[PDB]
Amino acid sequence: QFTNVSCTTSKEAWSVCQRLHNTSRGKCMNKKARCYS
Repeated sequence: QFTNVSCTTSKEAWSVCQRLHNTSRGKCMNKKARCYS
């Protein structure tokens, strides 16, 4: 239940946490998208 996209800013990839699962809690690391439901 994790994503493997590319992220830099923790606001960018919040429509990736929505469309995959059904949440709006998400932060990313150094280089990749993660989700925090």
